[PDB]
Amino acid sequence: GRVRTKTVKRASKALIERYYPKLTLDFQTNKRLCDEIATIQSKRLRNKIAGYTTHLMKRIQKGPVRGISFKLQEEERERKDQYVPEVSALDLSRLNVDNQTSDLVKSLGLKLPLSVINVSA
Amino acid sequence: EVLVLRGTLEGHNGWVTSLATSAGQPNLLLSASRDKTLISWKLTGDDQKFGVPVRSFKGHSHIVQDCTLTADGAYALSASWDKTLRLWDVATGETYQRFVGHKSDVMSVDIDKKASMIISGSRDKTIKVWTIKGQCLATLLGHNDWVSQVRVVPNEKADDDSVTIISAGNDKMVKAWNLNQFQIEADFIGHNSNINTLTASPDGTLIASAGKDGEIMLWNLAAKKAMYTLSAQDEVFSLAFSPNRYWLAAATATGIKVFSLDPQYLVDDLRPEFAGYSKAAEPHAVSLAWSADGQTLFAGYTDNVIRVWQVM
Amino acid sequence: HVSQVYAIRQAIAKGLVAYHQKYVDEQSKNELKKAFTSYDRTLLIADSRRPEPKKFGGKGARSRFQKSYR
Amino acid sequence: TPVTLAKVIKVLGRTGSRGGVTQVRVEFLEDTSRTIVRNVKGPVRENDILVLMESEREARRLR
Amino acid sequence: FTPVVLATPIPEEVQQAQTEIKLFNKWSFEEVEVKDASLVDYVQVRQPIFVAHTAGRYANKRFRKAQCPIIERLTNSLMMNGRNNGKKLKAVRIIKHTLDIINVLTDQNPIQVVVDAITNTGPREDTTRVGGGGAARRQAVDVSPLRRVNQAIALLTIGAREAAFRNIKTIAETLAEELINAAKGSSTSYAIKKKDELERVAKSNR
Amino acid sequence: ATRHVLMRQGVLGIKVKIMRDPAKSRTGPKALPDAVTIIEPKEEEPILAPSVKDY
RNA sequence: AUUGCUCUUCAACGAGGAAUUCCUAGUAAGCGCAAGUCAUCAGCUUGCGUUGAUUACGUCCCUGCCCUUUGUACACACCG
RNA sequence: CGAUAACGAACGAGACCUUAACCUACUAAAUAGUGGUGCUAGCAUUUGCUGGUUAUCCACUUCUUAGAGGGACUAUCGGUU
Ligand SMILES: [Mg+2]
Ligand SMILES: [Mg+2]
Ligand SMILES: [Mg+2]
Ligand SMILES: [Mg+2]
Ligand SMILES: [Mg+2]
Ligand SMILES: [Mg+2]
Repeated sequence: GRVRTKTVKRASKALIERYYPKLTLDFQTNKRLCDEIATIQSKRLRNKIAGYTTHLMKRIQKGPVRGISFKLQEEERERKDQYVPEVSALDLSRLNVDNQTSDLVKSLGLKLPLSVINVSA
Repeated sequence: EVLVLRGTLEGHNGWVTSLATSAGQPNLLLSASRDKTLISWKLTGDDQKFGVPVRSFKGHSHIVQDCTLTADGAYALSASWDKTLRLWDVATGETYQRFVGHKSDVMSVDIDKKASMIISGSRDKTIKVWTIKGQCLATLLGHNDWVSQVRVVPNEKADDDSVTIISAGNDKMVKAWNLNQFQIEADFIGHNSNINTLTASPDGTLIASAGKDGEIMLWNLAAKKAMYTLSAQDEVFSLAFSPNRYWLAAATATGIKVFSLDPQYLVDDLRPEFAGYSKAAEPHAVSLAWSADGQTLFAGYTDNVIRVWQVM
Repeated sequence: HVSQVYAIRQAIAKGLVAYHQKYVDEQSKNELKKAFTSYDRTLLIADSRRPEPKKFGGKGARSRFQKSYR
Repeated sequence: TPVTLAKVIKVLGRTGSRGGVTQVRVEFLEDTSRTIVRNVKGPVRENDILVLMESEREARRLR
Repeated sequence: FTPVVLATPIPEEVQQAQTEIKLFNKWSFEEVEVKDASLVDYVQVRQPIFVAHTAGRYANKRFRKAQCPIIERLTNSLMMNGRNNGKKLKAVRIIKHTLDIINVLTDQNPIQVVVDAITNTGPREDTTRVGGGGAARRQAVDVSPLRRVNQAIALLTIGAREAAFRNIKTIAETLAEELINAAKGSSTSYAIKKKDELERVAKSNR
Repeated sequence: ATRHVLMRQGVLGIKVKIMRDPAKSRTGPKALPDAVTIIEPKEEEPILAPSVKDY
């Protein structure tokens, strides 16, 4: 089995929180910039943290992965979220009601364009 | 004038990290790849199998990051991640001088116009300048993150003995260095991302630099002032100006967006067909090179093949 | 004896492919290499299977001597 | 004398008391679009071809 | 074919074998089409070998033995009953003599005799042990094509071994005759006799 | 370290184990094998205006 | 009869019942050598190479061990 | 991993250390080894073949050895959850 432990899976997600714009989808460049920017005592452990960090980035190209919260990522997700919908779904340019909605709005003291339909049991 | 895919070269097993050609032999092409070897190619013009390998250079223990060629094309220099440089003979292999003194990955190399001294940018945040015999004349500092690519500017004006270099690293700030007295001159501020590449035009007065942001950003080094910033809208790896036209090619992560700069339009948006690989990603070019005459555009991709593009 | 035979064949196959690498072009290298590597892969690559150390409690590396309960 | 050749399209899982027997779903080469569940004794992958000695039988599980 | 000479003289009959086809010690791997459509993809022919002793590593993954050549697997089952463990140069001599005997005794190709022999001695349906309580019960299940090839090689070689034991006949001439007897299919071959015996017990339990 | 104290009832064994701090080592490994520390990047503002300093 | 050598004498044993052990690739098995003990004595052990398979890439059926639920008048705890 | 009144860690597992496998990349070597050139032997005879030789000496590091390092992280692609 090749299931990674906490140390690999925990340091890598911490590393991505504060170094996401530097590092890439290539294990080699990844295994070089971690080697200066963090202290790992062994070469074998540096190779597994970088290898899982490369794996996590590819997951980040398609949607959000749980367990990371760095302020950048959600804000860019926040930015591309309007879609600027053509016309408001609530507005009918060309509204429908039951009888109880009709006497409700007559109780409120409002006059507004209404079409009454019976909604029966 | 429009680009069409003519053929492909297959000699490698790793990412073709750099291409280089020399004006003396338009049948030459030197390609450096991630399998720590270089291949020289005999450009035969054919419908299929356009260009054939003839010489392999082996001798670098870890990844060879780029290659440059001398003007006559007799000698080649290759910069590799094993903290060495190797000067090779294209005829007989049999490397003449091995340049050591960098303590980390060397990323880019460039020989002089007069083939006298040799600049080398590495990941140890230094730019070492070397003899043809192999001695590091200087160590050029002030550069916070590591250097990612260096090149020399082309002397086109008559009786300019002067040689100044350009450097780009991941500290988002590119520099100009006069190497006769070893000063720094220019600090082009303005990038917001890890700068992957930079290219001087054969005018010797323009420099385009481009990085992780997607801004292929343009500078006039004749006046030392910014010209404008183009937008490739994703991450970019290499740039090259055509030796004759007013043209610039750029290796985006989608494809090779190639730009005319005088009416400021991208011309083709060429994207080749791959017959597989569709789910994960299409493989993308990481290194492009024009010919001497500008007739052929070379591109090495990450699927370890080299695609060519022809003008009309 | 049979180990010496396999080391001989790998040495001459690699030696031929090394000769065409240095002197002859790279085209002759690849047709040479491909025909070798298609037929049998260990003509060029050494077999990585190494001896496994012996462990106390058995004659071999995996075998144990005999368990008896009564 | 009848035998039917049958191409395995989806291996289901291990059955039997010891675990040495696998449920597979086989498609007949001739008269396709007929599907059945059978027992296999040895190592099996998909796109293998069984020789069912008789086709009119279906096991589900071995208890 | 033109004979090339060089400073070390190389014998002419091995020199012919270089370009012409890369066939076996004496026999060709063409015209060696296996008949049954289940047992194909699990006998590995049409990639010819010169010698039946390949120091290959096939035991790592589950079905890599199906890429091992069928003449190699035949040799591998010969080095058994303990005293013969190891001794592969002993095995490939015997297989060479066995193939010579088959060719002399019937003119038809020896390895084609070997390939249809193992197709005959694959047991098609076989029984398994369900408990049932006290008295152990039988259930008839079907056999994998890989297991059928696996069983066939073992069934063939055990019969050669028990017949060439304590008997003037050498193991090579014994190994030929059951391989002939199975490939025609006779019920006088041990491998055929065992095969129908398993199927009758399976037929008893449906 | 291990000691045998000889009392009048019998021997009293005394074990002592001391874990020294890896940071104060000064000779060899300074940390445990699986200690990983990521250095905090110093955060700076985006420039949004291209300029050339000169000399 | 320490052990070694020569010659002679040349027994059981024709693959072993109920039972039962070890093992998933340079592994099992075959085959030797060195070292330890050692003045002498290896059919032993610790290692090392040499030659090198078949079968499987599963399961809880047997035997053990672990966990959950549950009952308890037990708690030196069912040998209660 | 996921569910989730739990979040975040510690010991043990893992990491670590030793060893075996790769390095025509570095540093080097009659206590390791080639190739030559001397001196010879035998056989041929063309321009070769195989040896012997310790004071012939000059260069070499592929193989041998161990220092420093590099390298694998299941990389890439496909499938299935
Ligand atoms: Mg006999
Ligand atoms: Mg039993
Ligand atoms: Mg033994
Ligand atoms: Mg009760
Ligand atoms: Mg009580
Ligand atoms: Mg699959």
